[PDB]
Amino acid sequence: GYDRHITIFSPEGRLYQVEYAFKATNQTNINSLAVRGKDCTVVISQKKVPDKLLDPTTVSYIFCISRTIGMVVNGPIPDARNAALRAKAEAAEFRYKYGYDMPCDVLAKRMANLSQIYTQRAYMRPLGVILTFVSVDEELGPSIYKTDPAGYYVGYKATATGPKQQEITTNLENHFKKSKIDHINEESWEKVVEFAITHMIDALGTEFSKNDLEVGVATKDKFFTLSAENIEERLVAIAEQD
Amino acid sequence: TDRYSFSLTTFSPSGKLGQIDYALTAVKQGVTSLGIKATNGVVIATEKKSSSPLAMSETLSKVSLLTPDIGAVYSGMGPDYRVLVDKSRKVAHTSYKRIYGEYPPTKLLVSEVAKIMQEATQSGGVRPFGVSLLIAGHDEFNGFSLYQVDPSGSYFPWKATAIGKGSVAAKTFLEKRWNDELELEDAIHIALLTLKESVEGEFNGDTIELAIIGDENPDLLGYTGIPTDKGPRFRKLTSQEINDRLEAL
Amino acid sequence: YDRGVSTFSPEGRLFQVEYSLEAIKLGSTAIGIATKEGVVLGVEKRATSPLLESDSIEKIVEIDRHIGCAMSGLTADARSMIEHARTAAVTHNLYYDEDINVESLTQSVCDLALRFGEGAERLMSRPFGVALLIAGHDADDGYQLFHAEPSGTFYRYNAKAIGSGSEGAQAELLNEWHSSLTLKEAELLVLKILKQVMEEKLDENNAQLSCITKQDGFKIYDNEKTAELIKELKEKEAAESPEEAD
Amino acid sequence: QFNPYGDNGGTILGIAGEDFAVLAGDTRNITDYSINSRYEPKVFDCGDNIVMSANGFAADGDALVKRFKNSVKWYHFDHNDKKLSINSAARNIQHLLYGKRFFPYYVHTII
Amino acid sequence: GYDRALSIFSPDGHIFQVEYALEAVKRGTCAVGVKGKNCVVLGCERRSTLKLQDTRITPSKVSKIDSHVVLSFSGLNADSRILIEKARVEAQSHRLTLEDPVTVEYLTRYVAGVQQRYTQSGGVRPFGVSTLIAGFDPRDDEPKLYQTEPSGIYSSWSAQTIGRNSKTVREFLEKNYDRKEPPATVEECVKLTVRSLLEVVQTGAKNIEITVVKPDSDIVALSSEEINQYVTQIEQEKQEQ
Amino acid sequence: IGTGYDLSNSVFSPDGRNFQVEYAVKAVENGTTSIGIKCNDGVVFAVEKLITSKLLVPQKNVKIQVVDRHIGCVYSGLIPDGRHLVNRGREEAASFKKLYKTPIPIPAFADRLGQYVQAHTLYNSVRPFGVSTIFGGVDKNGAHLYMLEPSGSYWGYKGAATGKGRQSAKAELEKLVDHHPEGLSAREAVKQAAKIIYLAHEDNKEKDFELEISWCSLSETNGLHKFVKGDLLQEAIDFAQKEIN
Amino acid sequence: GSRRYDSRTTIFSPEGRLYQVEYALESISHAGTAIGIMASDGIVLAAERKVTSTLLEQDTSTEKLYKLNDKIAVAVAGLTADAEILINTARIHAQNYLKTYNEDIPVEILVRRLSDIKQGYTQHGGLRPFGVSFIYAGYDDRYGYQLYTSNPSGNYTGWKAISVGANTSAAQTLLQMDYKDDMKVDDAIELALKTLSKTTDSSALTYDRLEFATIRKGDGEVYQKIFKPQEIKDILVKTGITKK
Amino acid sequence: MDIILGIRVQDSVILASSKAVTRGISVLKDSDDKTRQLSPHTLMSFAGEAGDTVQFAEYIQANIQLYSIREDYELSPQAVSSFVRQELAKSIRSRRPYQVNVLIGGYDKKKNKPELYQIDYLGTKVELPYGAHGYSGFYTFSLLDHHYRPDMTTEEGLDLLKLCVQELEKRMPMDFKGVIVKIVDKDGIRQVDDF
Amino acid sequence: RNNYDGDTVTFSPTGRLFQVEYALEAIKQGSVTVGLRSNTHAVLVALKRNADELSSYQKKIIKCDEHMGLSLAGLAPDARVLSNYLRQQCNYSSLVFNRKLAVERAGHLLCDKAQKNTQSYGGRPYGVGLLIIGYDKSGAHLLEFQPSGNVTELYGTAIGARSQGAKTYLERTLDTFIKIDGNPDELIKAGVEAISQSLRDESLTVDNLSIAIVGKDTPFTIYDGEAVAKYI
Repeated sequence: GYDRHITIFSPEGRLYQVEYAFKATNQTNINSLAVRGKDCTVVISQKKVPDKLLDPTTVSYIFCISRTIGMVVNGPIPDARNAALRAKAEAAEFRYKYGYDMPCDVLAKRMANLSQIYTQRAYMRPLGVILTFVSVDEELGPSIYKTDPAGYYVGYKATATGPKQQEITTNLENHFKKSKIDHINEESWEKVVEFAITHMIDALGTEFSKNDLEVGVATKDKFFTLSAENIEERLVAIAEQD
Repeated sequence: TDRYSFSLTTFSPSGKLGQIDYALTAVKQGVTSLGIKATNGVVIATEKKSSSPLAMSETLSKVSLLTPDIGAVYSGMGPDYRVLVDKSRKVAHTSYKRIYGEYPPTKLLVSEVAKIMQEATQSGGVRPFGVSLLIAGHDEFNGFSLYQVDPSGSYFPWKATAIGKGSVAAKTFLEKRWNDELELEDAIHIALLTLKESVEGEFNGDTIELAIIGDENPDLLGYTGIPTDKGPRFRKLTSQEINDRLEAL
Repeated sequence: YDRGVSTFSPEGRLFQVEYSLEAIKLGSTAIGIATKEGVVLGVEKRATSPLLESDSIEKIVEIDRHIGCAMSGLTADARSMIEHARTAAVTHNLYYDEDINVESLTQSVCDLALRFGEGAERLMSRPFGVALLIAGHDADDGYQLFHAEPSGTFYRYNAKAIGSGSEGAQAELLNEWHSSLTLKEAELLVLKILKQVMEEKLDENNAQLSCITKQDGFKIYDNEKTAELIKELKEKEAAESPEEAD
Repeated sequence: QFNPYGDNGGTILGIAGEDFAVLAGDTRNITDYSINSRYEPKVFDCGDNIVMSANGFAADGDALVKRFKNSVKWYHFDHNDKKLSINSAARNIQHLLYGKRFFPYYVHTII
Repeated sequence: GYDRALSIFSPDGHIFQVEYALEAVKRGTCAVGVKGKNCVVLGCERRSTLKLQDTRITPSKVSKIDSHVVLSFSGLNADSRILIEKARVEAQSHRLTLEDPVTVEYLTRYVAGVQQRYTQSGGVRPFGVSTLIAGFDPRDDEPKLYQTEPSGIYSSWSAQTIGRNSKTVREFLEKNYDRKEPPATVEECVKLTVRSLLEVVQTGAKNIEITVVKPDSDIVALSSEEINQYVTQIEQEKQEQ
Repeated sequence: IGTGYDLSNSVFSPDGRNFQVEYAVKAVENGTTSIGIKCNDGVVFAVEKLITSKLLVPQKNVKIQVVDRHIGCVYSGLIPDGRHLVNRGREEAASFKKLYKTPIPIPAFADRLGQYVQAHTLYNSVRPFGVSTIFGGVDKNGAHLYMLEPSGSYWGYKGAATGKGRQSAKAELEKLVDHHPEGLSAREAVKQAAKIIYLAHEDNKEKDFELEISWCSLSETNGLHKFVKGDLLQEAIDFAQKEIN
Repeated sequence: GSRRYDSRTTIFSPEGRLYQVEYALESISHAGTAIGIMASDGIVLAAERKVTSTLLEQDTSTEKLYKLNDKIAVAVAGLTADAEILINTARIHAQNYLKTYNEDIPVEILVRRLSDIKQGYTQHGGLRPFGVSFIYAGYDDRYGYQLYTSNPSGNYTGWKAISVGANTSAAQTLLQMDYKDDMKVDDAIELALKTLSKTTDSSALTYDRLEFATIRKGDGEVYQKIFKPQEIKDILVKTGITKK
Repeated sequence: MDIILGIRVQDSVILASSKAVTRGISVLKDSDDKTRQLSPHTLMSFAGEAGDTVQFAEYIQANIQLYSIREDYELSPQAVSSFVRQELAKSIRSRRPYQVNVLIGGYDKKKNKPELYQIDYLGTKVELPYGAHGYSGFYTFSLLDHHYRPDMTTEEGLDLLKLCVQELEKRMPMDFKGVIVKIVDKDGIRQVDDF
Repeated sequence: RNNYDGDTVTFSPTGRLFQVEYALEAIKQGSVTVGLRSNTHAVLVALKRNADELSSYQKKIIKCDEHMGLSLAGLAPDARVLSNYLRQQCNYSSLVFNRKLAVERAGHLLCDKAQKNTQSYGGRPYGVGLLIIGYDKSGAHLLEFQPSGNVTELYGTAIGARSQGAKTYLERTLDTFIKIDGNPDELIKAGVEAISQSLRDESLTVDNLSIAIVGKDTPFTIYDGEAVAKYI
């Protein structure tokens, strides 16, 4: 009947709109990877610009929420920008009301609670987006916390989201099982970027050019995104490795 | 515009509230959690089923603190439980502590959470909560108490029980194993035994969460100088303690 | 119920409006005739039992001393409309020290007709289920008779019948009306048309008459004068022989 | 404190004869012991052969004149261009003035 | 908040919710009202006669709106309570603003208007109640009896009945009521009322509840023994045939 | 599994689509052609106006709207929805200016419109916009051209086109981007826009059309949005008429 | 938009019934059995717990019998949460009447307040009705001992002895067979216990599956006694239902 | 102020109220009944600001009559006094409070006892054997403190009230044009024809 | 259709709003009216329709301001609502800015007012088409407004039943009536001919004909009754 249309329970105890939003999260057909370094945090995403009439500088799914928090979105760009604006407003309001910058996990929990409110109320529809917040929290160090359209959120040593998410996840798992540590033992953030790009090339099995990647880096008290030429330099360094 | 002002949970001709039963169904598919009341404390326990080993299971807590003497665990939908714990903390602070200067007793806090959930089952444009809650608390005039709250908004006091997938098999195990003279460590051991059945993967301090409402811990108060202020009764066990007690199973 | 209350049909009409028009079709009979000597309003009381005191059937109401109204259909709804009319009339006096024009009163009444729907100022759920014949006199447009429907539309009729016999009655009205019609002639004409379209034998207990004149204003005829007019029309029709059989 | 009222002087006069009326006013608009303008008329024709003047506070007088002209416009709109009776205009002006019974137009009005 | 249009028009020109409320009225206990030359009698039917029922506290079918107006109903009891409360409040308000008790016609019209508003408002269903309002105007000896239906229509009646089996009782009343000769005495009115009720209440006299209204606020409820006297007297005449 | 996911806005289908939004896009595709071209110092917008009859007053019935004094917007699809969206965008720009003094930057205005539309695709009580809007202008960071779809999705383009002949236009634009890496001039962009409108008119060649061109250039219009009129309009029309025939 | 999903909880059936009222009454019929009996010298309330488990702390459990004030108590049949909402509102109304008039609330006034609340839920708002039936037992100086009942329909009535919940037909038959106007409180207790034991869906009545309450006059002051587990077990073994 | 006096005698309550209402320097009326029958066994005399008095009195009367009709029962005098006190205490902190003082006299039939309550415009209620509002008490109380006796008869109470009225007419600056005297007992409310 | 024509908030799979089209059909099933302008005048000729022969002829031309008026075709109440809104807007212009509201801006306001109803749940599009004539600081203007929200300026047009005859007459007579500058009676005669080009089994009479004229040195005036006998 109509238990498939709004956020009410099916006889099996499931919410079909949540599942369909989850399915919609992959509409962009882009894979994103996130890893923690020794003192930084890197996020890589596929930049796919099909139309040449497009301004390639405007195509991005990574957002600078605050001076410290970055957020990469898997899902349509309307809901992506909606979540981005809401998260920026929440971070600013938190900074104003409580006197310090909003933590990564706190913003993630706030967005997950909002998604849960969408999960229980009828007039609000879920947002077909998966949100990965990354930062270097002053109390927790490198932090990666991810939320989904179900209101669920959790933190990772390293994570991946997208159509081929299982492959990248298994790759990272194997690497960490071999290293027996929960981070990329490297002092420079450029090397962690190179590690992430290398392992994404290994998992997805495709070569990238400078215009095929978005690279966000979060260091203590800063979150930025690399330009095309910095990504090209990282790809050159990767190609010159063994 | 929220035009959904009508009830989404109505009575069927068979005298059934469909959404309530469907929430109970969603609860039954949740991971098993359990609670056991002893003579000098209560114990709540559940399995920390992570999605991927890349995920840090400690960052997500199934056992949460409501008041320094009242904790809670759940079975069902994680996000509903999280927002319910937030609402419960806020209602315990506002609707009691800001009025009487003391934290609410277990029965009244459970009643408030039950009111919230019933409003979720009767108000307009909303579905019932897809969780079942086991709340273990301690107050001075009622002692220790363990309550269960269902999506229907009803709550019951249990000497010991469990909810989730392997609830029945767990509950039977508790009936043959429980008595009215158990000490706190006995309840902890029985909880670990009952949980070991309803778990499929590894069974260690990093895959299980367990909290106790036992003695007052003044070392966890953070300040000294007030003799009338003793430590909290709620304490989550560390993975080291869980594994130490597993080593003697 | 699968569509909205203010939904358009593929033909370009409002469903609830047409349904209320049908309800009006199922209503009692109300006929008005306007002449240079005044306007006459006659209604069928339609008492559903002999024990019902026929006096308590007030289907002709006074909006003001110069404006009278007859109702047809779900008469209950008309109550609210009548109030909105009466107050409005007196208010136009209070604000302007003069009588409100008949067309202005009718337009103000019609302004409520389409004030229905969902959303929300909250509006009523359904349109009115009653049609109105509003008769009056002002120094601008003389004697006037208006038909007001729950469609928000109002017309001005020299003579109009609404209700059950409203179709057949209307035809005979078109055949029996002229610009030189007098007041007594209009009274007897309303009586005759009512006697034709009424299922019951018309007497002074199941029919009610009223008239708006410039002199005496709006006056509702009592049972005795109405019965005398009924006897007069009986004598007129019984003593008429304009036939040519051979 | 801010004083919301002021006096611009002026004088108006109204006479009614057999088949005519006359409303006259001085064209001097002043403030305190200074002249603002020597020709600022305040006796206006509103239509329907109705002349009005609200003398006193210039702002309130202008506001009332504009409100009455708007009222006659809407009275023509809503009543089939019916001529506004002089007594009807007087009643409507009474209601306009009493609308601000507790913040009055500091003007003496004559039509 | 909730403004869903529940009472709307049907393609044939019918407001279904109103008719279904009338049907709910047809399922309620019977009530009857009769006008005399100087008194009004209201009779009501008791749901069979249960033994575990406490009759001292259960609300009666006849409720006073003021000292001089009474109200009987047929249909849903809760909607009747709502209408009775609104009517009593309006009676006190009319006393307060007019310094004169309300007329039966005015109270009847108020109740009818309330019901009509409930048939044309959003988010609400019409009243499943039909009402019989009886009494005497202040300082007036002329009896007053009115009826209102869920549709909002109100009308005066020499004698009327509402509820289940009201067709048979209305036929009996149309048969045994002479407008030229209304029951001159209170006894005649009560006898006609109890006879009309016994035409449908096959059970005993306990099922009959009679109240009599007389001018200057003279409202008295008849005892079960008086009802037994009336039923025995009418039955003995029937057997004579 | 099931049916009825397209009868209510904001309802996700089992595949993960908002069918009402795609129906609005289809409604857009039924509209006239409108294009935008970003040159080196500004942007030029052009639109076709289908002449339903000779009774229409020429040069009237303007289709391109202006926001603030530097933003131009042209919308293909349901004209009333585009007018409403332009009104909301003007309100957003007025708020931004009143609070921050500076005129609203083009990307900020784009994001404002996008959030408005995305909100309009969030509830079953509001219909998604039935128009695709090509807008832009010159701000402190140079020229910006954006296109916004009924889904709330918007992007920055070197050139954009929507409507019936969009594909035709989308072809010609792709030529220019390839043949002018250095960038077009404002006047040359106006001529190319006239040409592209004339070419895309063939997809709706049934009735005759009227060309409407506006532009916002840092040097030609000093950063202000102005309608191309008079001699420059006739030059662009003659250029297009010569290139097509 | 949202019109397709509205169940319209407050609409009439073609016969003239309230769908949700009847369905909630069915849900209540599927609930525990509660019996109230009024005697000449007191009133008794008895109720059967449908939740049956040996691991249920029956001591600190009160799911069927609740206190409104100190002179009025309620036996509930149906959804416990809606019941508790109505109980809180009823306590607040009683205390408001006390604060206003400085007199204890008459029973019928509270009963009619709750019934009007229920009806309001069965006429406007488009919300589901309360799936709860109440048995009120009270004492006021006007009518003395009083036993009332109310259902989701918003209708309320009075009784000498009445039952709500499951097996109400057989319970009413037994009560009507064994009731007398001159019974005492102990006779009423025995009758309620026997009716519950004969209309129970379990093996036999035990203390852990019972809630019991008595409102008495034993001095001139009324006592509202909620029975404890041991008191219930003792009255059970004394009436002969059990043995120990 | 106006003369508002009350005395509680064994099996009766007597209330006296000035008959004069004066606005400005002119006595507008000399036959004003400053009482309202709240119920057949409960009467209330009132005095205070012009307008507020009769408004509050008739409002209380309407509410009490509505309660009496709704329940077919008469509220005890204690309950009516508590209701009026709560109304006044809610009024005092409103935008425009009621400035009315009331004496409530009633024969409680369930206790078969007379009761008299005094409440000022603030909501301070007291049960007294005798009470007064305005300046009147400043004299009458003394007399009562000397002449009151619990086991008095209704006629003795009337004589004591006559003494109070004489003292007021002797030592009061205002001419209150006599008083209306009413008695509330088990048989209801009556008005002394000649005082 | 059946699953997409219940609300104005539901798009058809082809991208159509059916309620809007149903309102347009409600317009098409109304009395015929025609408007035509030159460079100095603007005329509305309306054929009022009656229920029967005992009924009046419902008014079709409404005055909005001393320089601007409109003619209706379809639902009379929606026409009254829109005309009252337009009166309010012209009045606000004159009072706040001492300015006559431009016809183009009036059309914009009406278009936005309709678009408000064609996108929100719990509301219907208006059920009337409008023809607006007005003389402003830019000369004479004629606008055609449909409740879809589309308003267009034309030298001449017509709406109602069989409006195509009048439209084609104007299409041919364009070069002729656009030159009727400074002659009101000739423009009125041209409008009467245009509306006669849309008659089937009927003749124009003083009872069914309404004229409206606005222009330079000519306030928006309405002619009914004997005043139209000079054109019959």
